[PDB]
Amino acid sequence: LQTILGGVNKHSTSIGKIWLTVLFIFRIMILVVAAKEVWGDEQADFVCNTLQPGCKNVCYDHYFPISHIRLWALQLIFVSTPALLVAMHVAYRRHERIEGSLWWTYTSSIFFRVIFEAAFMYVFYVMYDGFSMQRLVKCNAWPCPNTVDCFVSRPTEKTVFTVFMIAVSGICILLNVTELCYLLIRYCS
Amino acid sequence: GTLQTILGGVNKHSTSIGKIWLTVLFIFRIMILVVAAKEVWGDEQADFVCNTLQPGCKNVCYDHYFPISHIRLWALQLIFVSTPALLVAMHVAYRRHEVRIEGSLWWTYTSSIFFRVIFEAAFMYVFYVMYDGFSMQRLVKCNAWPCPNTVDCFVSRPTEKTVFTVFMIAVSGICILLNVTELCYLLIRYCS
Amino acid sequence: LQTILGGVNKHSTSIGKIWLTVLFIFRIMILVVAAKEVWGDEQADFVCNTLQPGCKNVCYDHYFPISHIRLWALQLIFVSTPALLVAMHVAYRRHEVRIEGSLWWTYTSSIFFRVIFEAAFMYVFYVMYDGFSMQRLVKCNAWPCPNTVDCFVSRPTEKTVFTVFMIAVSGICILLNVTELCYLLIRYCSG
Amino acid sequence: MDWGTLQTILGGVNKHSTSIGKIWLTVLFIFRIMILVVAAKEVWGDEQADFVCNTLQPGCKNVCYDHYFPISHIRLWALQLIFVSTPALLVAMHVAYRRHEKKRKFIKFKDIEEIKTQKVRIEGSLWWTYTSSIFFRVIFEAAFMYVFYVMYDGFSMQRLVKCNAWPCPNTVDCFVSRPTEKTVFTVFMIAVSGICILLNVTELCYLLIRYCSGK
Amino acid sequence: LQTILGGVNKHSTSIGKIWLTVLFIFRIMILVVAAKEVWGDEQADFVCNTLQPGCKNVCYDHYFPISHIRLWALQLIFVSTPALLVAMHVAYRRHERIEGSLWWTYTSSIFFRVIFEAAFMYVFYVMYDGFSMQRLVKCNAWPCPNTVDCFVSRPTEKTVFTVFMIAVSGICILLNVTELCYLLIRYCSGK
Amino acid sequence: GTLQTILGGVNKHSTSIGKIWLTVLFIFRIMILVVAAKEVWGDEQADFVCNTLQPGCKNVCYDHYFPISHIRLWALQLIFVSTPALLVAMHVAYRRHVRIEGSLWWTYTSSIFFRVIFEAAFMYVFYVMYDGFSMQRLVKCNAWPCPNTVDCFVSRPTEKTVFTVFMIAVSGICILLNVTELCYLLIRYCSG
Repeated sequence: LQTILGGVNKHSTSIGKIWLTVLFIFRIMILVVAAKEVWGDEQADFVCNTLQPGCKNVCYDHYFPISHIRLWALQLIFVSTPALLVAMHVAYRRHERIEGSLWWTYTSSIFFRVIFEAAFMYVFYVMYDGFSMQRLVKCNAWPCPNTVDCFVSRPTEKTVFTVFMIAVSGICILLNVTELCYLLIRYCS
Repeated sequence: GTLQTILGGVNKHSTSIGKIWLTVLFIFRIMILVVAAKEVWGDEQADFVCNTLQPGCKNVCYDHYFPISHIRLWALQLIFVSTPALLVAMHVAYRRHEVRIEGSLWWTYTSSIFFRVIFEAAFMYVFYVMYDGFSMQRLVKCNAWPCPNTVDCFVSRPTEKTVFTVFMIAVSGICILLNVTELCYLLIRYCS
Repeated sequence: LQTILGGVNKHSTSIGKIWLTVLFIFRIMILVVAAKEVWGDEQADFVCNTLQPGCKNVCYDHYFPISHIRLWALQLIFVSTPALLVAMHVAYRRHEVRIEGSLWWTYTSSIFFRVIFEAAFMYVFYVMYDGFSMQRLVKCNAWPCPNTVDCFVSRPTEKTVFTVFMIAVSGICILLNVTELCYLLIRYCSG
Repeated sequence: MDWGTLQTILGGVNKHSTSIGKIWLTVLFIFRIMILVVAAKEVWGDEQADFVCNTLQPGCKNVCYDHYFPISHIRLWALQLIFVSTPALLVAMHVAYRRHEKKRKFIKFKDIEEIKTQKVRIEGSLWWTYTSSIFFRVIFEAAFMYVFYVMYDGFSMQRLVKCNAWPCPNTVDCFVSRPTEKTVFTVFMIAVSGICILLNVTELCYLLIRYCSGK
Repeated sequence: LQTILGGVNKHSTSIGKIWLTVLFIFRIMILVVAAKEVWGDEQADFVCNTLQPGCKNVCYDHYFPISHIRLWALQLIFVSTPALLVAMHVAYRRHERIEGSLWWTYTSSIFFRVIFEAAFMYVFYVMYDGFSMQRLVKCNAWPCPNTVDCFVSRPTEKTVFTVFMIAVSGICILLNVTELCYLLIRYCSGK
Repeated sequence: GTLQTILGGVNKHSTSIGKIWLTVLFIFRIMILVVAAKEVWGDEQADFVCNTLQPGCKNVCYDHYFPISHIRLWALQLIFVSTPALLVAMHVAYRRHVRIEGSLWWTYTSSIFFRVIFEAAFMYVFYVMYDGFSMQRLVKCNAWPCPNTVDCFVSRPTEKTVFTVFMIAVSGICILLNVTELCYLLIRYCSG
């Protein structure tokens, strides 16, 4: 793990070092050592006030199409991918300051990260209707008769970690946007 | 430690496109399977619910509709796909006792690209036929013995499994196209 | 793990590299990555149509005296033992990859032992489970189950798929091992 | 996590620390981290599984546990450990950055390795970073200690909690799992955290007298 | 792992080699691979003859305020720090065997280990009124009506490991005391 | 990584027979216990079923017939047997601060003698505690609070019997190997 961190750390600007520690120490660690065990019993402790067989399965699926931790894991892979591609492409030119052909690749990598970070944040807002989890969800999908009452497991703890992930992700957007200013202004002036 | 050494050996001895193919295989096919997808399928049979009182009906209905799990099918595909790439390295080291593609390496490299396309296409075809599409259903109607008449059974997390199924299929389709272009590049050199 | 594989990989013949690939990539990885957790709920999801306490325990034990994954684990350890011990004996005699002198006897015996181990376990798999296909329903009449009790196996189809793959892959290793026997006996007779 | 890499990260921050900073590092790893990993995490394993409420109301247990445990103790300790160790990580790589360039400047050796292995001195740009790193560590430790007190009205866990949130009818009696063991580990974590605060404050005294009394 | 033990192994006296063997190969090894799985179902398999909700929770907590493995883990951590405490002071002098300050720290570290070992042994005896686990515990704490009967899981196996840990810990006390006598003979008795 | 280093150190300092004994311990005693036998005993008490309605009867009954688990007894035996082998290396390193001679002759002979006792003692404990090497499907139980005699059923008795026989047989091989080394040392000493 240290070898992977060392390679990315060597090739970055002043802002890039700050973006790396925010990515590794915060987004990855709290997901690994704190957040993942919070979502362990998401469906096991999902309780619905009904006697209809199969009602619990369809109500949980309706309100949680993808788990929060699974969405964060997918987002982390997508955001970290352009940084790894730069290292692979940089090594390609080495065996065969940012300027020249590397300037366009580095600028495009920052642009991709901003788009990916904003797209996943938009998905989080639309899918779950805000960043606060409710204690009670009212579900009326078949085969549940009429409308049934279902209760979420650890809604408050999940809200706390959701706010933490969104806030730190927003900081990463500002850091990437700031780095986009030190490149556009310098080149165009 | 061990993971870095294995990746470094394959990465160093690779062509231009082959390095792009490698990052798709590891960062997307393997990481999604390991850190996200595997826990989604953890309660595939535990949370499989059938509306019946017949003993043993749940066991046969799950077996009928899931002859093999999606994650186990993906695990088999990844091992089969990665095998020809590793076979090239071991044979190359054998020839050392005895990356430009010239000499006897041309036949082995071309065959390895050809074999990878077949394995990806075969597993993609198996996924479509066995699960009649890439979308999971909330309800499955099962009438196998000893279930009386037709019973209603409900799948666990059908929506999440559909999302990861689409991601795996779409990314595997990209790898098919990447291998085709690499085969086309080799064909251009020899045809001219 | 990498060093252990690297040491055996360097000290092997041409076919031995191929046989190493089949044992590690297919037999070991698939047993660890995929097969092991397929058998995770073998007894937890074993359902019997009965109300007799203890009937489920003796019926599962009767039809599964030893798990398939446990049987495969013993095969892998037993099959890989002659390969590792032949390296220690070679290293011992060398300090005190063709064959020469006493190495011919140690290498030939190791190949012969692996074939015997391979065939014995495959025979056990066939005899103990009367075929390579797992049935959905097993009829059990052992005490204390009254008369005959219907019991249902968990994931019979997936277990059949992995059983077929393990048998076929291990069968390939037998064909590769006997090829080395022909590649060595023909040289001894010619000389 | 790999034990070999555990040596690398622990070893790197060990060299690039002051005399007291090594004492703080030992307490942070042997006590705060090891207890949380090998002892404390298993205690909270069945926090909700063994949470028992005397009621027949569906969903009453879920809301009552969430009301009285908005965030678990182990999750709070994990967040605090990350927040506290981060400033030490940044200040450690800064020392290596200055040590590397000084050796590089000489080449671009034997004496520079002697003084760097002798002791870690704080001067120049390192004074601002090291002082701020200590300042943030004290603030982070006090903030989490304050959160622990306010959220759980003390460091003692009760056997019985009375819950009257919807949909529970009237007031429902609920019982906590392993309250005594959780109290013991809560006290241990709080006490060691107070020790870490004292070490950080004591180090700040060394730096202040070096500058304020130096003038 | 190896380097961590290697450093301590090369920085200890003659008896210190034996003391390190007892600490790692016995205290840590038994706890990690043998003892931790015995206590896994301590509360899951705790059975109480009652219909009172919440009676099982309070009765288990009353009779097991802290688990044995948790107490042993704390004892192992506390006992191992004085050895590292003298290691840091030794390294402090290196940046500038018994000599001067070293004699006043190595002896102090030994004295601390004896107190820590005896304190945890005393705690084990008082908290659990002996080193033998009982099959039945009688509990009358609220809300349990009158006195209820509760049954411990694997009391005999837990007794066996408790005796193993207590006896091995007692040996460490004797070794530390014996080594302390060696130092006092050289310094104080040599005057 | 660390396992290779420890094995390499012990392998580099051993006799010809001692290297065979190391192979039998690592390949068979440790590996089979870790990757095969350990999870066989996983549901030893969860799947222990007793034909009774008495609360607490199952708890006291399992404790009576299984005072210590087989894997726990095997784990203790492995630690005790391997300790003299590692103690030789520790004492040798201190003295330095493969031929057997000098004062090291006494240490090597004592370590082999201690190992023979340790395997024999644990083998005797296994036989006496479980009145044989074969596990029974049914155990009869009259301990309090079980009323009269109750019927209880063991989980996976046949698989446990298979592994019990294998561990005992391999332990007997190690006993014979150690006794052989004792013969090759007394002959080289008493006869010479």
